[PDB]
Amino acid sequence: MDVFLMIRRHKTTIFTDAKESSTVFELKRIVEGILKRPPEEQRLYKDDQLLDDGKTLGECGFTSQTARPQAPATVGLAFRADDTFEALRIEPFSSPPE
Amino acid sequence: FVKPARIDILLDMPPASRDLQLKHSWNSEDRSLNIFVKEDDKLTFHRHPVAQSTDCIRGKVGLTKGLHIWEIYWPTRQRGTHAVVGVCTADAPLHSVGYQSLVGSTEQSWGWDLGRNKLYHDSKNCAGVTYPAILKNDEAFLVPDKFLVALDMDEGTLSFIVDQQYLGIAFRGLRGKKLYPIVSAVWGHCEITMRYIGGLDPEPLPLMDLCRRTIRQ
Amino acid sequence: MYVKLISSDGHEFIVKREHALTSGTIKAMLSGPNEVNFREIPSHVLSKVCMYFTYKVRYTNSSTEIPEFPIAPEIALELLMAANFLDC
Repeated sequence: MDVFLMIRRHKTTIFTDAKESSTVFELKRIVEGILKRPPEEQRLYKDDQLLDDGKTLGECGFTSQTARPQAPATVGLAFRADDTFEALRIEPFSSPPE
Repeated sequence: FVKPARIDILLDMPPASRDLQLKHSWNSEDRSLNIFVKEDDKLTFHRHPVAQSTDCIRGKVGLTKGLHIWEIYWPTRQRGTHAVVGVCTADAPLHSVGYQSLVGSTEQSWGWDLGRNKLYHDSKNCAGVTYPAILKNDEAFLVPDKFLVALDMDEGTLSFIVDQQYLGIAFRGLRGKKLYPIVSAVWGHCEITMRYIGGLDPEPLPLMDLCRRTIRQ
Repeated sequence: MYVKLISSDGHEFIVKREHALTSGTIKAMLSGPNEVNFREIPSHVLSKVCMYFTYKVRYTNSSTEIPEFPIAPEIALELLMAANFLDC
């Protein structure tokens, strides 16, 4: 029933979990309580696919089997500054020594 | 033949204290009367040179949960025709008239016959199974003086480690039982030492230990 | 509720406070006699560490079979130094 995620924007990464049955809009409310930006100023993605507010996370592809605690699924986030959304930008993490 | 995660990590942790070894040692009050625990060494038992007799002794503590590993020191020249190591319930008989692989002869015990490299459990009704499984042409796998016994009461499995090499799962289906370490011997004057190595709860292991394990690979 | 853990390369990881307490070091830093900055732990290591926090809390408070915590050989050495430093 639970999905574990990383909600990411630029160099910000939020670790949190949500019910697979919960909605994209409900997740935006979670992000609002954390980053203090209203749902309308938010856009959430699964890769390059923009997520619709009324869909459940499950419907978006975030299942308990593909979003585990030890390997959370990633949800992209983009903010809007004055009726204009920034493009989705997530900075990558550093890389191992090789 | 790579040690599963929990076992590897448990074996990298400091060995159980001298006190823990004694708490999990042979039970002088739960033995065949042809065996006696050494007065000068409570971790070792001695078998009287009785002909046509198979004898066992159970450890003091019956295990019901967690991963437990103990070391058995059994001189290779003190084994003879029937040397078996394993676990059993409190009801498994500790003595038998005649020489045989007593441990694993009924549904009450599970054992690895060191000489035949055969796994026995309720052997009166179920044939023994070669172990390690890689053996061919009925060739012998010489188990050295010392080796490890790993009992996982969480997953209900029994396995052995020899020369640091995991030999695979030997038995399954042990969940929900209370099992005691045991061996059946037929060698006159043999002395078997059992040193409890350690125990591990079925909880997430610390990242530090998990990393060292990945590195040791 | 949440705390911010910052990597050497500037990534900010927002995790539940209880989860972060999995680390003895962070626990001590959050007590004293909010944020936590790390001079030598890069994002690819800190991110992995946070996943461990999620893993540890979820499976410690349960009796269901605990799955394996994935650690790629490439990061194992750095992860170890971070785990030792963070005491977890």
